[PDB]
Amino acid sequence: STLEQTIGNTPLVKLQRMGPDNGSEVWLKLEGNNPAGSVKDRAALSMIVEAEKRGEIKPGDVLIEATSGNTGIALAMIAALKGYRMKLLMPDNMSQERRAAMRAYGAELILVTKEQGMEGARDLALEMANRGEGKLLDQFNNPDNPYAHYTTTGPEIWQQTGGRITHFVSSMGTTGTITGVSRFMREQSKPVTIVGLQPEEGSSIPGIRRWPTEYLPGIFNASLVDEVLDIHQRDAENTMRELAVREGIFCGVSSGGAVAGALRVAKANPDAVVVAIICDRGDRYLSTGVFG
Amino acid sequence: STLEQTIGNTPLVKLQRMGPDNGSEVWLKLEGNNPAGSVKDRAALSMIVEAEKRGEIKPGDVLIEATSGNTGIALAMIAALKGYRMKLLMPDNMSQERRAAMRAYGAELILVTKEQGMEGARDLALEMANRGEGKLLDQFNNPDNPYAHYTTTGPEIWQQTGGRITHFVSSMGTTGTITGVSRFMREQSKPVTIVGLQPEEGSSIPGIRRWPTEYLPGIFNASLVDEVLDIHQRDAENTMRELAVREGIFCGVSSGGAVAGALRVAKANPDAVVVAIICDRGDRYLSTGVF
Ligand SMILES: *Cc1c(COP(=O)(O)O)cnc(C)c1O
Ligand SMILES: *Cc1c(COP(=O)(O)O)cnc(C)c1O
Repeated sequence: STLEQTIGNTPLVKLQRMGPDNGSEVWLKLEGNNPAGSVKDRAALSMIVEAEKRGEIKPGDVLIEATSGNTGIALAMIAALKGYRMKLLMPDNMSQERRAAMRAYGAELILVTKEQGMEGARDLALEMANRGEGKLLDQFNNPDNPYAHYTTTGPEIWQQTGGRITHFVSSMGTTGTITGVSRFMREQSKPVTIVGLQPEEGSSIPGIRRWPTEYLPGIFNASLVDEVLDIHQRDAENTMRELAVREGIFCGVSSGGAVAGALRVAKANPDAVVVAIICDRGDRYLSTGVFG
Repeated sequence: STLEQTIGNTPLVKLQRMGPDNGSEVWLKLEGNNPAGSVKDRAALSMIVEAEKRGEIKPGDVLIEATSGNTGIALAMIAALKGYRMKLLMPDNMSQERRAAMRAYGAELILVTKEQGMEGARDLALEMANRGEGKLLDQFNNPDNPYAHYTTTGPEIWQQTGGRITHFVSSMGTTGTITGVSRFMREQSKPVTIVGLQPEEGSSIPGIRRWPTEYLPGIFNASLVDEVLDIHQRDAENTMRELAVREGIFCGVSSGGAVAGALRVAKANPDAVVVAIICDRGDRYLSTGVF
């Protein structure tokens, strides 16, 4: 008990109804149990704590990041908790719902133009960190992001399955989760297939993105992901709805996708123990209408 | 784990910046850690599990309840989880955000008329049940509601504080939480002051209400609460906002009220160890603009 100690050690919960019934088990790592409601609390904690250890920041300082989803909420929370001033940059095209989740933790929101977009904010955010007016977290290139999953998430999944896990499935955003977990799994003796997932070409899945072969985050090791699968937006959205109704698991669209991918992996592997990451709870998705 | 095994054993976290600094401590029991995001998951599990123990219901059957908040979410979740078909009753006064939460777990919503409102929903709901149409849950009179807090919530708080708790503060809705934690606290060697909070005269705070001394839930025993302090709606709202900003605790309005109450108690009692229930996360409150 200190909000920090409530980060991680999330439940791992078996699917009881969905999926093939061919010997294969599919377990869900409920990252929505994190204080601020997503897997991001892990990387936000790690990045900040490790920066503190390196003398880079002290409670009074300002932190900076370009983002507007779970990362923003996570950082804003950790900032509120440890006493930092968060500054989050994003395009001026957001629901008052997303903005309010970040604002509630006291984070200052710097809007950018619809036209400089997400790419603009990463650039502006970089400019400010030169200037000395705050520490940039740089979630796509900061080793401490995947170090959080190497250190905690992976060991937890390994401990919670007694080493029986055979496949791991993660929807890829920054890729910290899959990188960090794969890294850990490679250190074990028995093998573990690592399956990443991204949206189909046309698809839009709020946590994640289709990465072109050059723009890849600097954290990513392509050799740590055994296999990459595409997820149609519609299958992720259906699987998400289904999860709530048939399993009691109320999660976001990426998580729907992760279970969809995990199910495809189970259909193709009889005695598998697949572990999928459920990134967040469904709560912050309700106003977008994707339930219905 | 199984989803029902993630109900309870919620964190208990100490206030670091807020509060008086006179030697007192305030600890927050984070009921938002429950799977469906509120303290209501505990009572929902209990009412359904004990109904199962008594053979009144069975995974195919249909459950009924008149509610429009956290209880509905909790029940719909347990129903989706265990195999039941929830039917939930309420006025057509409630927004899409509230309905959507319950509808998502696959619960049917019987909408009812603004007039014959909350009390009418309670009514219509009633006498679908002695038919065999479905098992009514009746969270206001069902002893299994406080039984959940008697066996889990209280014991957890006792264990988590190492017996050091002096005050327990709880915002009263069904009162299941305060009455269940009280029964447990009263069974213990040292005295623990039990502090119920209710909203002030004109104030409205989502999951709670001012109970007139004759409509009190049947589970409520006035002798188990040592004092009842009133909470102004503005103070609950300010404290809720302050918790997110100053502590990183993101919770609802009743939870803000809980903390405001617990701060009052700590201000006045120099070495108190107060625990306050944080009923839920702030997430479902965002679209009301209260943040
Ligand atoms: C961050 C995020 C992910 C992916 O996590 P990474 O560790 O960044 O790969 C997936 N879904 C949602 C909703 C997220 O916010
Ligand atoms: C149920 C509830 C309460 C009160 O808990 P009881 O055990 O019913 O007294 C307080 N706040 C909120 C938001 C609730 O849903």
